[PDB]
Amino acid sequence: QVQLVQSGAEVKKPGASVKVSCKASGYTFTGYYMHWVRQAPGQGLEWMGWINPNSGGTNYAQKFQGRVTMTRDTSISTAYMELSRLRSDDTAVYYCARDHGSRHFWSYWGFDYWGQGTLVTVSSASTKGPSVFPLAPSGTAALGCLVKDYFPEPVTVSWNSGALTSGVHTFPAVLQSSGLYSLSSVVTVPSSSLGTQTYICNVNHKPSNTKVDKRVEP
Amino acid sequence: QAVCPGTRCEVVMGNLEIVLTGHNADLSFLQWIREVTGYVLVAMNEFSTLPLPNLRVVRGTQVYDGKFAIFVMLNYNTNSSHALRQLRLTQLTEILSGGVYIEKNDKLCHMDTIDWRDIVRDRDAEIVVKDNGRSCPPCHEVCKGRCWGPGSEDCQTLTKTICAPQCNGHCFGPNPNQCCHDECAGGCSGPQDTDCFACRHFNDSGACVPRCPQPLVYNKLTFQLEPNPHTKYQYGGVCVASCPHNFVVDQTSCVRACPPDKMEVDKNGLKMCEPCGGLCPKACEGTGSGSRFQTVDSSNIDGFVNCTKILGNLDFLITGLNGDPWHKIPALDPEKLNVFRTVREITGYLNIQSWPPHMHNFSVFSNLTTIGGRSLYNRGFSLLIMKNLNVTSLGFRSLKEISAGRIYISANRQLCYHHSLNWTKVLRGPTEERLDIKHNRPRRDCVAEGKVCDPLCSSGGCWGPGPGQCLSCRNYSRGGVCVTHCNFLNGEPREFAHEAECFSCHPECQPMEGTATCNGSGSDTCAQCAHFRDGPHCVSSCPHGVLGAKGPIYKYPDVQNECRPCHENCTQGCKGPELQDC
Amino acid sequence: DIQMTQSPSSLSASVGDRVTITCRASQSISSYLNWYQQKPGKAPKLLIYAASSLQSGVPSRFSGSGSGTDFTLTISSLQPEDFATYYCQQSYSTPPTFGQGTKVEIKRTVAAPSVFIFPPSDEQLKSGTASVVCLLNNFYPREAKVQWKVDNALQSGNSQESVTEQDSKDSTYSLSSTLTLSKADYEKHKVYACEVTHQGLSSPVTKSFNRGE
Ligand SMILES: *[C@@H]1O[C@H](CO)[C@@H](O[C@@H]2O[C@H](CO)[C@@H](O[C@@H]3O[C@H](CO)[C@@H](O)[C@H](O)[C@@H]3O)[C@H](O)[C@H]2NC(C)=O)[C@H](O)[C@H]1NC(C)=O
Ligand SMILES: *[C@@H]1O[C@H](CO)[C@@H](O)[C@H](O)[C@H]1NC(C)=O
Ligand SMILES: *[C@@H]1O[C@H](CO)[C@@H](O)[C@H](O)[C@H]1NC(C)=O
Ligand SMILES: *[C@@H]1O[C@H](CO)[C@@H](O)[C@H](O)[C@H]1NC(C)=O
Ligand SMILES: *[C@@H]1O[C@H](CO)[C@@H](O)[C@H](O)[C@H]1NC(C)=O
Ligand SMILES: *[C@@H]1O[C@H](CO)[C@@H](O)[C@H](O)[C@H]1NC(C)=O
Ligand SMILES: *[C@@H]1O[C@H](CO)[C@@H](O)[C@H](O)[C@H]1NC(C)=O
Ligand SMILES: *[C@@H]1O[C@H](CO)[C@@H](O)[C@H](O)[C@H]1NC(C)=O
Repeated sequence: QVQLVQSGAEVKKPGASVKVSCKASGYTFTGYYMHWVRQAPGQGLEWMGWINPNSGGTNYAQKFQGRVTMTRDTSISTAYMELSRLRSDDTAVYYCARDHGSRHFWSYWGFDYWGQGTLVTVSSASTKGPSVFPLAPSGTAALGCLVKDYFPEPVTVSWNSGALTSGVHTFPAVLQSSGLYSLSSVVTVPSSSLGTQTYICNVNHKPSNTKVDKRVEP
Repeated sequence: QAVCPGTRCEVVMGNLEIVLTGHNADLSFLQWIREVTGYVLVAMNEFSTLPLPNLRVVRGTQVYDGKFAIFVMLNYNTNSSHALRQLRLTQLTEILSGGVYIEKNDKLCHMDTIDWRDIVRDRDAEIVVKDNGRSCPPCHEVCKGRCWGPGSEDCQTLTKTICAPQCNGHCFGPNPNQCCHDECAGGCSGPQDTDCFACRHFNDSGACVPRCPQPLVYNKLTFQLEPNPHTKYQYGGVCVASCPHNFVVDQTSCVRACPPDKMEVDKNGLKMCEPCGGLCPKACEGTGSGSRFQTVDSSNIDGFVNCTKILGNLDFLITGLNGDPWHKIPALDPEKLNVFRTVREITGYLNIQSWPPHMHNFSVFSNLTTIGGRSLYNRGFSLLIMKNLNVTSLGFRSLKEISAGRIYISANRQLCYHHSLNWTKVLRGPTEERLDIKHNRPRRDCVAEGKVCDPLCSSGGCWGPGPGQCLSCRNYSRGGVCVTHCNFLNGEPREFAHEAECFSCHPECQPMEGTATCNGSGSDTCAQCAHFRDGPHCVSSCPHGVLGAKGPIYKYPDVQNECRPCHENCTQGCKGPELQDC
Repeated sequence: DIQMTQSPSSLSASVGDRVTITCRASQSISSYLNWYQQKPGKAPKLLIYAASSLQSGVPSRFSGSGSGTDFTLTISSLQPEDFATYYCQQSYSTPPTFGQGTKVEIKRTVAAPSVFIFPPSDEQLKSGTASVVCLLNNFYPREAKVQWKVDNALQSGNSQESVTEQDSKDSTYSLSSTLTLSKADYEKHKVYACEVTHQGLSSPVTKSFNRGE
């Protein structure tokens, strides 16, 4: 089957360069053009450029033309896009998409197959581990944890190592003015069990190699 | 319009045949009829009276049963209350050819009293009237036993006249003083041309004439042919000033459709069609979305011949040219492409994706000038030329307007001459991102091989090499081809200029050596005449029988070759001003 | 760049309705317009290309129409798998352009939020920061209003909110407003409270607490 696999997430500082790959498999790599589209968090889509994987011809957008170099490697069927001259507004999820037409002039530039998406976070902040602070309750009780001040996304929060899943709400991380993310994860439980069962939230921050547990008592 | 075809109306072009019509039909729309060209046929009818109070002549250009121009028979029913009783022809006069056959009409009266030798002009034409009306009352006493009905106003007859052998067959009396006019088909009431009952040729405002007023009348003030404000055209045997509203003029006569060598044109109200300047226009089907064919192939190319305006589009795909061996098709013969040299306008677009390798130029589209772009082949392109690899130049030497759309010319790795083109001059409107020209032959290569626009072209550009490929010239031009000079002071044709385009002088100008020959196209612009001078105009021969307003005008040549009108009493013309020269 | 305009921005419709989103082009773009579906956090899916042509795999309820400027993506009888965000893409100009995106949401009856307030933990006070959390759980519609009152004093520029997507079953949102303060400010005033204004509430509900109590 047709499947596009991209590289892992990257974290860059303002001014560096990032070269995201897009490994293709399941079709004639040189038969269809490769499009690159980015999406800022909670924003629309933005087309950057396509590459002819057979001749090597490029066609960058006017906004990015001058600091984007997209290439090809037909020996392994892989397309690369190198965006240099990075800014804080370049933080987005960069997808690679395939043109649905072998003969490009009659193609309608519709993207039938996409990659999984590569997150590229560009900020002046440094990699910092999260601080876990409990939120104790005050019939039906509500408790949760507060993952405050970390960088960069993403974190994985699970209660009782995945044992408790009913009523768990993990809010999206909000970006503070300091450049770090704040995140809350609340769960509703019966007030009868409040005191007879142990509730522990488990936070894992891969970029800083931080694994922290935390009990939550009234 | 007083004229109506045969097979409200005064003249009948054809046969007037009235059969099977009921008894209660309003026959009053036949009240104004005056003349009928063909024959008159009345049978199997059930009405009581025929009313023709204004009918005067039945010319009978066609006889029925090979003998009769009037044929009335069996106009009654067997067991109902409907039958013919009277023929009310109180003003009928003459029949030009054929006889009269009236038989088996149960209650038709008064036909035995009227003498038939008067109306029919053929003496030995068969005239038989038997077994018709029965108990018919006598004719009225005022009428002397010669009437069409019991009324006192329905009795003409008379008209019978003998003749002197001088007038032969057309006369109004026996004396040698009583010959009818020359333009009279039968009898007359007087020697004049306005007294005759029917005309040999044409009736104009009451008179019989040989021909209707000509469109052109010689004017002795202008010494030249001049339009005539009192013209009339030919519609059958009647001169009219304007053809029927649906009709069109051919030369001097009216016709429903102009012959295929002329095209219907409107000239300030009057609609006449002139001869086409070579060949006449014709619209043909297009090609692509909206047509029957995906491409132009060997199975549709013959239908584009002699076409002038393509209502649609043209697709030149590889499958149509190279054939399709999967679905049995003959490959198109390339030399048949020359059938597109007649195309002038394309309503929508032009798509070319493959072209024969031996043809390096699209010269088969020379006379093409307009691409409307009302429909687009692909993406917003009214013109698409791609992946044509063995093509040198365009060759659209008369292409001037691409009304709307965009233009695609790419991947033509051997195309030149297109680099310096002022595309604002052809495509109308914005040039903001409406041009797609890439991957062709680089400028660096075309200039080195000597394939740029010819220096005789303006700042706009050119479609190819040579003079006849410029958009606009830097000086002069002739026949859609740029030049350095017209043939002013010498040359094969002595020519003049009008807004930087050479036109041939009038043939009657004398070729002048070292000085200008003519100012314009007319013969009033020559500096000196080659043969004769008719006033300010140069003519081949002096007026010798031209038709004027007061009469025919005859003139004689001078020793200095200037025509002057001869005296008022020559007839055969003149070789001089004296009476001895007529 | 032929900027696309999608309408409406948001849409609330239930299962079984006929919905209709409109993508308007700035200039005439013939018939070169595509449609896409994007599950939240997942890669976009191609629905309709060439204005009307349906991509293989997409059900028959998805249909596109229109040409030139006004295009329309019409799907009949909404299905649970079809609640996501939809974008239109133009392929007429050399730079492609996407729309702002329509987000269809599950229609639901008005549900009131379960308001909870959380004082800052002692482990957080040792760091020198205080974060007060006001929770709005399992409510509908999406718009809420959270105002903080520190001793009946209105606060601004120091609190942030976060909303979750519609739940897959009861289709209700959840919002949390966090007030970030220094320990010096938190040790000044006694009474803290968040005022919640929602459609599901008969009158703005306020949950209060005192420092240490
Ligand atoms: C050529 O055609 C014109 C028009 O069809 C003819 O003009 C007509 O001339 C006749 C006289 O010969 C006029 O007839 C008169 O009509 C009254 C009834 O209105 C009738 O009672 C009189 O006894 C008389 O016959 C007629 O009015 C007149 N038509 C018009 C429209 O003015 C002309 O006679 C034709 N010439 C030839 C040679 O056929
Ligand atoms: C004629 O009509 C009468 C009555 O209308 C009818 O009795 C008779 O049979 C008819 N005869 C013919 C020959 O039509
Ligand atoms: C096109 O018109 C010309 C007019 O002279 C005629 O000779 C020729 O046969 C026509 N073409 C065809 C294919 O009939
Ligand atoms: C087309 O152009 C040629 C000149 O090559 C000319 O002889 C011919 O008369 C033109 N055809 C028409 C219909 O004008
Ligand atoms: C155009 O075609 C004619 C065909 O005879 C040829 O003689 C001429 O060289 C060609 N010109 C170009 C520029 O291809
Ligand atoms: C043009 O035709 C010649 C045939 O003699 C061929 O050898 C050549 O490759 C062709 N050129 C292209 C670009 O196809
Ligand atoms: C041709 O191009 C020149 C600029 O080089 C421009 O001034 C002129 O208007 C153009 N011609 C037309 C007909 O627009
Ligand atoms: C006409 O030709 C002369 C000499 O060839 C040249 O100087 C002049 O510029 C030309 N006319 C125009 C309008 O350029």
